[PDB]
Amino acid sequence: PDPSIDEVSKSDWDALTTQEQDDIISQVENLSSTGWVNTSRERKAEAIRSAIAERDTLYSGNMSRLPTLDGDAEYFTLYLSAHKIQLFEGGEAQSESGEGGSVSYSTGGGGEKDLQKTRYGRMALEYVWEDNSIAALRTY
Amino acid sequence: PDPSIDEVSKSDWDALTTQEQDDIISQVENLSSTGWVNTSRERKAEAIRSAIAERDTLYSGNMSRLPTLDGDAEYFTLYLSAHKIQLFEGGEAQSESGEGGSVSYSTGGGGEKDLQKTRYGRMALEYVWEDNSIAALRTY
Amino acid sequence: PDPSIDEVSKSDWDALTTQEQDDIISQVENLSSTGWVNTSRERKAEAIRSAIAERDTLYSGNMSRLPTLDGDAEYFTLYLSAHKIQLFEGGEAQSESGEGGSVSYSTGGGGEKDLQKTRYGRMALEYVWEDNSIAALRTY
Amino acid sequence: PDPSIDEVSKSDWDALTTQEQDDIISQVENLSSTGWVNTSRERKAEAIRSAIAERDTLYSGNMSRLPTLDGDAEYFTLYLSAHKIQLFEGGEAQSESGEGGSVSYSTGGGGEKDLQKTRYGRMALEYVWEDNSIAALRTY
Amino acid sequence: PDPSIDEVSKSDWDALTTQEQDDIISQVENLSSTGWVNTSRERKAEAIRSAIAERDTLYSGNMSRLPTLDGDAEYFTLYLSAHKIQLFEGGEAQSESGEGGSVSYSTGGGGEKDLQKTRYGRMALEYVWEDNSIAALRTY
Amino acid sequence: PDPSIDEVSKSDWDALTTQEQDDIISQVENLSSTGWVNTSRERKAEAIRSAIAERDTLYSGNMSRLPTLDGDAEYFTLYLSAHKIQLFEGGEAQSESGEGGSVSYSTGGGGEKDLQKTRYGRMALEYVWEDNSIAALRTY
Amino acid sequence: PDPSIDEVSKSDWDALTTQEQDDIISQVENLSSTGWVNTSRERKAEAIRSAIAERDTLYSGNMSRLPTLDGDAEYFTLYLSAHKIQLFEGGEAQSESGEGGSVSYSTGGGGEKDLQKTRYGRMALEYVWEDNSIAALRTY
Amino acid sequence: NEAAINQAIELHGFPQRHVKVGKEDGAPVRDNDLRRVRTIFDPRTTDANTAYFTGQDVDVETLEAHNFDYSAIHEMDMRNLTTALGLPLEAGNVGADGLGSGKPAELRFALLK
Ligand SMILES: [Mg+2]
Repeated sequence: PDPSIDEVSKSDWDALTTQEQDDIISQVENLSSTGWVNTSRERKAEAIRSAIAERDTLYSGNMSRLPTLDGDAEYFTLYLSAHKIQLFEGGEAQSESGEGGSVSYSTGGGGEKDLQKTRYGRMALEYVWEDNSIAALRTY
Repeated sequence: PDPSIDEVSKSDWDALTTQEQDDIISQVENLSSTGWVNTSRERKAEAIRSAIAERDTLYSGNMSRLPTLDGDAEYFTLYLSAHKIQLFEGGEAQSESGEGGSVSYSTGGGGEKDLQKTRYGRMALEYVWEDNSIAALRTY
Repeated sequence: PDPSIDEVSKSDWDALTTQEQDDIISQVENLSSTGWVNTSRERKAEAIRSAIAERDTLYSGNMSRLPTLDGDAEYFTLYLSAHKIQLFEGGEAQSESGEGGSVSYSTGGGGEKDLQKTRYGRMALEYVWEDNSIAALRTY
Repeated sequence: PDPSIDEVSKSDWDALTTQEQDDIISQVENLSSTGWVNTSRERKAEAIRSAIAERDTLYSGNMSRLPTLDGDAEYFTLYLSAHKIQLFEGGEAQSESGEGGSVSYSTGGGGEKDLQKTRYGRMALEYVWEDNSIAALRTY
Repeated sequence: PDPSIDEVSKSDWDALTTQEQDDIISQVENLSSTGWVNTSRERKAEAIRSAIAERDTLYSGNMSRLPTLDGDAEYFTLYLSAHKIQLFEGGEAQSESGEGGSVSYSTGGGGEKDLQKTRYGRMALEYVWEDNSIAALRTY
Repeated sequence: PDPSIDEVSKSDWDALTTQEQDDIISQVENLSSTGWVNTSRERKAEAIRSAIAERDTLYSGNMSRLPTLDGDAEYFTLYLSAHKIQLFEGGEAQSESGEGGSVSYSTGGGGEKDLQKTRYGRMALEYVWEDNSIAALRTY
Repeated sequence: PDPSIDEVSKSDWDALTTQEQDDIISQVENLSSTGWVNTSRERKAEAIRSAIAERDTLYSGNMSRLPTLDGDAEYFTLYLSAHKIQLFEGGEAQSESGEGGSVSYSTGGGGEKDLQKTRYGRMALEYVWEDNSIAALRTY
Repeated sequence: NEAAINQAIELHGFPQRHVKVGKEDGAPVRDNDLRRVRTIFDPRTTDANTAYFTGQDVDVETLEAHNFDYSAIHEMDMRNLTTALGLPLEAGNVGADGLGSGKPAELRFALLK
């Protein structure tokens, strides 16, 4: 996308054209084989707006003068967006059974916290020091 | 929405036009793929009013002069609203089985407390220091 | 409701008109998708009267000069009322199975005590310091 | 492939011809017997682009003057790409059942973190000191 | 094979004739009773190339002046190749069920790490000091 | 067999006649009631060659001037060969079910390491001090 | 049998007449109610030869001047032979099911090591101090 | 050695306050957050009888004064220097056991004379 997801603030997302937003939505949909095609545009837009807001408020600033967003800000925001869409879908699937066909996934026991609860959030955590408190300051 | 959910107090919510409330209700419905379409408007309105009141009474003020609502206040209130609607619906579904079709979700073991019990509450906890006691004061 | 549930003592509840009570009952019914429609009016009234009494006797007074009901008193009394109605209905449903259709909810391991045993009680606990003993006094 | 995946940064990937990218995609598809043939090209491209960005941002630099990427950089980026494609596919399969036929794989209990959650990520961890903190510095 | 797998670097593998590569592939296929016959040549070639690269980058050098590859280098590389083909096949099978017939294997609880996860990797570990840190150095 | 399996180095195995190798293969096949008859000659030959190499590289030398191969070298190499053929067959069978008939065996998951994983490897361990570190040296 | 199994070295076994070996084989076959009748002569002969070799190499010599084979040497070698034949049969059965008929044996959880894995090996352990280290020496 | 002792006294001779913020495995605390905590616990504005009121997730740790025998290092330095320059150890304002009296003292003062 021309305006990249990391170049866009919450205010900027609201100002983008429908096509500029749709390009970012299209990129987020590349992170799932299903594309979350049965979830409507508004829900995907809400997830991306929420991920942008959450990057800028919870994953901004510094620890010991290191940036708290250590990884690529583009892919962090995309993984955070994908995490949100998957939570809007009801969570991460452990088992799916249909017309005889069944699959179980190795997703269990990931931990209790928000980002630990889906595969996209586990990927987002690596960009952000795994939520560790590396901050330090001095008196002068 | 024009009056954003974070601009609105409990008193202000009661004063909004029906359309102003419906815009906020519509925004909350974006946080689930189902939109909770089988819950009536009054239940969604009650959840939002409750989330507004609970933000202003339980998730306000300061700890060590840092604001207790550290994250984006709009998305915090929307997630708190979504948490409430999902609890009014009976809680978070772990397994669903229908006409042959079955799904199980990675959801269990999250913890004993209110906000830990659904995915929206787990998201809301990240905005509010994860309910940690970071407050400090001095004598002078 | 015009007389709000937090403005009403046990004596006041008994003095209210039938319509004033019905307005409060209607507000409690907004806290479940089912509205507990198969539970009679007398049972909903008994639960609300009991929540009012229990607020004023068990969840009143101060700890270290802080009010023990720290959260919004209206929503606290409504959640306490809803907790009671759900207990009159046999408790929180973990699994429901019907004509082929089955659902299981994330509810287990909540804890041993009264308010921990349903979703509404877990919400109510956040308003009352989570039943913690923060009280302190001095000699003079 | 002529431009090898380890020679290509995020900017370079975007600059490659379609055939140059398709050669690298073809190499990644060799790491699964299924080739992930039901995933579209855009999803495989997104995974590879993301693996490149993540190598350059999270798995780069030095610890005690040793390179953090100790293993072969080509195979590291390919395994990281394969890890991402398998997460876009819904995660690692533990059990698969079809028309009578069933298989269960040894996968579970691998750990909570991102790279531990699929076989390709477990391979990628060996190339990068298994995420251990071997860094040391002196004052002069 | 005339050029043995231990005599071949990653650069050398790419330079071999198709027949020379096929002889090494043929040898790796002897390590499974199935020979991985439903996995294509390119995938077996990718596994062998990856095993060669990984031997030379991760399983080379010395610990206390002892070689880190203590066992036979040919068989270590063949087992590492077999480990990779089995991971490309989806992992180690614990249970298989078909038309009536079922088998379960003793494979579980082997550990969290890459080489622990299949029988070939467990064999390969014995050649490389079981991934133990026996290295020692002096100052002079 | 005339050249015994303990008299033969990896180089010697390659030099043997087809009949001399077949005599040793026939001896190994006596260690299973099934004789692994559905595995081809090349796989059995590869297993014996690998066992010979692994004896000479991993189970040669001394600990406190005691030989590290304490038991009979012929039977050690035969059990090591049998261990390999069983791993090439997919592992040790815990349960087998067919046309109504079922058997379960006391395999019990004896440990995580290579030789612990099948009955033949458990026998082989007894010949090599159970992989214990009995070595000692002096300075002079 | 005239040459008793305790009178026979590995070299002696190879020199015995077919009838002398068959007498010892017949004695070993008395230790199971099934006689292992579906195993061939060569497999029983291999097991006996291996038990003889293993007695003489692993269960010979002294600890604190006490013989390490404390029990009756004939029955020890027979039980060691029976242990080996049962391992060639695939191991000790825990459960057997046929045409409706099922039996489960109290054999489970026996231990990790070779001789602990079948009933014959558990009997053999009692003859060899249960594999304990009772050896002691002095300086003079 | 004198320069080393002086620098070591500054780093290690005095306790230092270590305020640790947040729960272990809790929410991460960032630099701007620690600036506000620094303002509350500033040793510049603190007085001897300041009292602290906190939640459970603030810890006031101490870097202790770490023991080293700088006096013994000074004595060894002074012994090395005085014995090298030929003066008795007493000239360096350093005393030593048994040497201060009797024929031991007579010998050392005789050597000086
Ligand atoms: Mg967090």
